[PDB]
Amino acid sequence: EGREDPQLLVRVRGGQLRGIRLKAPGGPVSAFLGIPFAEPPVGSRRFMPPEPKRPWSGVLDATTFQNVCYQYVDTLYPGFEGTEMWNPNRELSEDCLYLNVWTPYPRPASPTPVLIWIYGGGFYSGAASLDVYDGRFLAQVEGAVLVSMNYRVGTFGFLALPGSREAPGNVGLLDQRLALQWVQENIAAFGGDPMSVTLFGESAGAASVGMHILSLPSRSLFHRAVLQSGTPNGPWATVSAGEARRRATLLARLVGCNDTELIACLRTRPAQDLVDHEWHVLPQESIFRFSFVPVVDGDFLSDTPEALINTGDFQDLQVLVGVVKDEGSYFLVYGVPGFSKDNESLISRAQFLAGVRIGVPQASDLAAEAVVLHYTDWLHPEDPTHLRDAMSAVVGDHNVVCPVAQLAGRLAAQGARVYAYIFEHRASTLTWPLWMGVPHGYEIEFIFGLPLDPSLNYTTEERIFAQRLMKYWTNFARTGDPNDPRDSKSPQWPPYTTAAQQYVSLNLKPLEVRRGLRAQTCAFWNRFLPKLLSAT
Ligand SMILES: *[C@@H]1O[C@H](CO)[C@@H](O)[C@H](O)[C@H]1NC(C)=O
Ligand SMILES: *[C@@H]1O[C@H](CO)[C@@H](O)[C@H](O)[C@H]1NC(C)=O
Repeated sequence: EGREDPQLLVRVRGGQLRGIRLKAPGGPVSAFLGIPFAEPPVGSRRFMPPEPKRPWSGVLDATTFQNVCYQYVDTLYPGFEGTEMWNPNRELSEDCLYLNVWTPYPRPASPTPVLIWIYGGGFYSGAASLDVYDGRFLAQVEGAVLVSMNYRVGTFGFLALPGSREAPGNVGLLDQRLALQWVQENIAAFGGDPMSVTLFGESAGAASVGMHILSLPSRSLFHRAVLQSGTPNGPWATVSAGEARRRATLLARLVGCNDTELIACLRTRPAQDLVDHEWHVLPQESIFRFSFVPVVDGDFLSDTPEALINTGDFQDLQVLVGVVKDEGSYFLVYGVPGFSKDNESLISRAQFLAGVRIGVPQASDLAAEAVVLHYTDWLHPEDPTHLRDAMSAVVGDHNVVCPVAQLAGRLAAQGARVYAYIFEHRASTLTWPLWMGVPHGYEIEFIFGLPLDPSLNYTTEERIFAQRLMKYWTNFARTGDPNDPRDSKSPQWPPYTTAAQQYVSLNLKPLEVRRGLRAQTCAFWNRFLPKLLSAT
């Protein structure tokens, strides 16, 4: 060193790092990108739980985002920003277990509360390096310490032969957990407070956060959790051990393959062979269903998340949870006939019934009849616009809104302090059609404060709105409460309770308190459907 910038050299358990001074709108931030955190889970290590990064010598350069975990790359709409923005933006590799830290510049004087972001992408895609996960705005404007990590997705992260030694399952969750430990051990070197760690995540990121809550060894690694548009409970976020074994041995067959020999063979396949077949192992034609997800192994997850949230004590827990206005619309273009981004997607009643068998793949004929009956508007049963929106609502309600509603309810009933929102603002810069409303994933760019970036063409009220969201999120990280102690009456954001079931609306207008999270309809999905399904 010597001519280097003195505010960018930091030491962590594995060695010395050199970070980078980054420009944010209102001033500079410190960034430490591509910090190892684990031994490259390649070769004989594929499908295996991660081992801690062996210490290096010299100064590790931490000025750029590292590899993105090997994954399927989306090409439904080549060149279209709306899809490309979620695509990998660094080389795909199995050597991908790296994490990133953003902090104020110079780094904080006192210990600062830490936010840990866990990306979503259905457990088959994702990266902590995407522009919408840029932690520099939260670091500069809120003085937060923001951390985000890569974890293995798809087969690499979730293929399981439960019981086995060489593919125990859930290793992607283990990847996340090791980064949590890493933060405990090392974040003090950046001015972070290991005693104020808040998890937040979206979609499969939210379901991930949720599983850390329900898994003892993770519980000591963080203090508060934010779950955006996802839950550990619900139809897509986990598979039984039987079903995971089924999918693993089927995929093994499709690529050309006693657990040990099976896995040993899989370990000799190019990573792209695994990706090319991972979608061919699903039981039914489906949307919002992913081949390789967290498995109920009786280990990381001691029981189903349903059983765990039903019988757990969450006195210690403060949680923020929410959903967007149109959770389901995004997935319709990815496998429901009639639906496209290039037209208004007005569908027929026939395409609706067909769409329901796809979005509720596990339903008997009677179950599918119930759904179609519930969602049909009997004043206008054949109206193409209503059917289009009912289809979107079916998918949204079954997968997110009702699992979220049920999650808030059980956690509040059992000690947790829970805050709940519905995010209702459609970004002015959105490239998906209007019929999709506010799709899944589109609050993220507001929470991370992207609209503060002059060159982004957000409106001024969008910029002010982003500052509010950043405030709510960072206050909650700081205190377990979204509300500003200073700022009095905006109005206040009330905890969610079984009694009153209040949540707030997040949009350009001020906080408005509403009651009941699709209460009537969630009773269908959460109380009736299960019983109907178990009697058919
Ligand atoms: C929109 O496009 C899809 C796929 O190309 C097609 O199946 C559907 O019928 C179209 N919808 C309308 C309203 O024309
Ligand atoms: C913002 O608007 C300007 C003016 O039309 C345009 O030149 C620029 O490319 C826009 N930026 C983005 C990425 O939307």
